[PDB]
Amino acid sequence: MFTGSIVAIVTPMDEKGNVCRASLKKLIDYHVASGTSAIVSVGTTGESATLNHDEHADVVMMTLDLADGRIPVIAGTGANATAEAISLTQRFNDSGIVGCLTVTPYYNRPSQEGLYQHFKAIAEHTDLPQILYNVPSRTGCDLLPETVGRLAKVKNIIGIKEATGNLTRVNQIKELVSDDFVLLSGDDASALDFMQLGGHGVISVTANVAARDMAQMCKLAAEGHFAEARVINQRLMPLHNKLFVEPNPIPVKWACKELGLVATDTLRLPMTPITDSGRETVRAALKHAGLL
Amino acid sequence: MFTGSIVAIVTPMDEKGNVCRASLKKLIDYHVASGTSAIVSVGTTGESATLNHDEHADVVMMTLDLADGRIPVIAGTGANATAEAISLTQRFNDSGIVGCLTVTPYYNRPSQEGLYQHFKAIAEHTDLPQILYNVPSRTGCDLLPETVGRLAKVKNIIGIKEATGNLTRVNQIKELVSDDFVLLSGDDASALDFMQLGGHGVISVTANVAARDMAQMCKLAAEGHFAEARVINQRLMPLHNKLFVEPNPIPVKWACKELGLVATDTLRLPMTPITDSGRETVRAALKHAGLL
Ligand SMILES: NCCCC[C@H](N)C(=O)O
Ligand SMILES: NCCCC[C@H](N)C(=O)O
Ligand SMILES: NCCCC[C@H](N)C(=O)O
Ligand SMILES: [Cl-]
Ligand SMILES: [Cl-]
Ligand SMILES: [K+]
Ligand SMILES: [K+]
Repeated sequence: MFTGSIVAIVTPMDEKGNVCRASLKKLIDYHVASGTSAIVSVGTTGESATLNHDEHADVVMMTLDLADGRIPVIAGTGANATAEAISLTQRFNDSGIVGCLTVTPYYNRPSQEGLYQHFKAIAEHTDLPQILYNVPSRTGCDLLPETVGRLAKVKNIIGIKEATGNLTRVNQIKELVSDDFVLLSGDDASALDFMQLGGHGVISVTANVAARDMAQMCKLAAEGHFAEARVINQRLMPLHNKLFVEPNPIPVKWACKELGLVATDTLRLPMTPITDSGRETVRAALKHAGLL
Repeated sequence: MFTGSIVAIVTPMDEKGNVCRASLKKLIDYHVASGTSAIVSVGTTGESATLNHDEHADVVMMTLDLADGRIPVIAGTGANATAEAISLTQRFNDSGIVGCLTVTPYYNRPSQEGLYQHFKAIAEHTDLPQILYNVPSRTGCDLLPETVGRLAKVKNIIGIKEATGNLTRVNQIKELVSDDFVLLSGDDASALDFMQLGGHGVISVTANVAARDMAQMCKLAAEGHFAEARVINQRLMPLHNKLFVEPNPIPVKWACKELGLVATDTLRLPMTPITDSGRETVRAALKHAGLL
């Protein structure tokens, strides 16, 4: 649903740069097999920026079809224009999607008031649960805990993906929102720490290629078995880091291909192919995790 | 024209958020009469993010039509997807614009090699001059001088809007490009310093409301009369700063309204109306500049 290991799934593409169904089907089966709790479709790692609105909707609907009720699917619906965010969201109303992941507007650097009005308006145009998403390093914008508190009062604003890697945010937000508001890490390297502080899970890039370990680690964390969970975290830490050796999702797409999970590691410009050095780095990280 | 005071023009809107032709005409006539070198149409200050592709093109074409040959128009054509950038550019080929201002992809954080391939691909499918645009605070991405140097070898890549406010970039870039390559400030508050170091002009937010003073300041700077330019700059400095007291273009649209240059200060979400405290700040800066 909205806890545990949630995969920020890649959009696998053929050499032409269009979604590859066979690869998408292989990935989804793998997540179902591995115990992944849910899939985020066409979020950041799914190359949301470079899919047009129709292409974006198609990938989400295809993911939902292929999941075939076996695993929940959350749609990426973020946009930096409120009217676009509303349109994208309306696309998935009454679709089978369990919720939306919606990022703070990027580039235009809205005020906290603007963030409030943006997300409130979006929530008002849907019955679907909304997970806010803060990632200042990508957006130029930082959704502060006070504003998260203000927004958590909206009935269908139910959680946040917190990707700052600033762990003080966990308890700053938790103090301002109801006990059923969900706190999800958006930073693999700090996600276990985030859970140890009271977070409920992670929207993970690492989970694309270590789905079983990620699921197990989040289960252990949820049970309060943090020392056990850390053994797994330490095995995965090189992946947590080196999957960003080059811009995400360049490394994780290559890793998927290397593991036979997808047919090609093709991306859309301005993402470009992994370097030879990046290949060796990511391979060593996979070896360390015992995946290769 | 790619030197001197270039205005990063507002997209004046009515109360419903639709482009106001009468207000835009007034602004263009003001810039013609006040000595502005050129108009950037639908750039960052023009709310590029919240205009759809069709609306974007409409504003550029309206701006050309109204300019009626009296002032050069540069079109904002930036996108975080290389396909979108190319498509936008194709709409404006043979339109009458003199060039394009194209920002580094935002949100997806491409590598330097990605930036290279993005801008090379855009430049390839047009004869129009391209001005690169670097603004890490908005994009999450920093186009480094090394890569600017590489790109400058492409025939129609002819300049950069450098909005870091990091003044070391001026001569780091200058050393790597030909004498013909234009270096334009994208930070009003450091723009005169930027020109004193070798820069050729400024793509200015302040120029929306202080067009004549900006024009004179930049001419004095081009002539090496830095102490003289600095007197003007010091009267404008409150505005250079306070036009960002709330997210651009909120303050500057309000200021335009206050001077009678536009009918309404309306924006599109996620921009929201100026606060009262913001009104007071901006008003005081306008008075300091001798404009009210
Ligand atoms: N995936 C939907 C369309 C994205 C449009 C644009 N590239 C943006 O990032 O906002
Ligand atoms: N102005 C063209 C359409 C823009 C699409 C999207 N809002 C972006 O900022 O990239
Ligand atoms: N108008 C579309 C142009 C094609 C660009 C596309 N991004 C590519 O990789 O080829
Ligand atoms: Cl995501
Ligand atoms: Cl601009
Ligand atoms: K709520
Ligand atoms: K050139």
